[PDB]
Amino acid sequence: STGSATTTPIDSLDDAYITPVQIGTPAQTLNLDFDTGSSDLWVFSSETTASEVDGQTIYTPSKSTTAKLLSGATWSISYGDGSSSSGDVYTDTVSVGGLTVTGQAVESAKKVSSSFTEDSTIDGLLGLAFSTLNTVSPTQQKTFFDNAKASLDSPVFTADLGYHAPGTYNFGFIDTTAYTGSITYTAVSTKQGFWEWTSTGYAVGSGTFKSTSIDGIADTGTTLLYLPATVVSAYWAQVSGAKSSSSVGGYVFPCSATLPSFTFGVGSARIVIPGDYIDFGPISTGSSSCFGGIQSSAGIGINIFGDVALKAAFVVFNGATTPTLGFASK
Repeated sequence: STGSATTTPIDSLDDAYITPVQIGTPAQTLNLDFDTGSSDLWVFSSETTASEVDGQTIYTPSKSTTAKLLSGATWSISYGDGSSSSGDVYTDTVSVGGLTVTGQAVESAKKVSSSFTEDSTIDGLLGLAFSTLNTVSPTQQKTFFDNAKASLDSPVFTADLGYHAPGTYNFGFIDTTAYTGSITYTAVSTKQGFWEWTSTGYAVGSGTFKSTSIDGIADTGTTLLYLPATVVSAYWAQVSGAKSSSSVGGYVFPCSATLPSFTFGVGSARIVIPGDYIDFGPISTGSSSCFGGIQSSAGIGINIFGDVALKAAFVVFNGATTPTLGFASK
């Protein structure tokens, strides 16, 4: 079996992407944030504190003839940005782009943090990291991809995120018309539960390539690219007027600037992030200071290849027995 679904930026900065998911019988379609950095499928629902819902589409398990409560199950999750949610659990039928899993754990939110409430375009998350991160207790639950893996023509999904444009998540096949050249594959460590790999280096603009190992995670659920302070400083040093601002929480730059590109290594291969992709716009409506899309990871604990990086490539999340990651230019 295979599945294929379009994913669409939620705003003009590509802060996140939403993908339509069918839950229950008859289908209830919700637009979820596919996150390779987490492993919970959770949705706004009929059980969510009413004050904390503001425009999202909710899932009503009582309207779904295939929904069954997972007795005793609960869940609570906190994300790297400080947001958080929690609630109880149903199993129900879930389909993505024609691909159907029966008995998927659909985690129903009783509580969401303000940031989720304030984002009326994201009805929940569908996590695609490794199931060892799933927060359901006392019985940990499997991700959508884990549940579907056996039935897929190939045990893989791919991420083809667009720059200011829709893109695609494919399950179970490689679309050889979606990229150029060849796919470079690279080793993955699952020991922290993430799609964790090691980039071979970077270059700034037309600068010479610097070979150095950069351990990090491929994470569709993070907007920006978070790298070590040395790398990030070398980049922003090439933008006149750029500076790191504690008040704003990161590197900012003159909105009048033309940004240089950033290249990251995948083995012997090279992925180029156009400079335009690093511009996340005024820090406030009307401001002439713009927020940078490459930021330091020194206050994270981990380097994050978020959408700023992943959307410059076609990305194969290979869930074979030995997981690997593959990157191609497009």
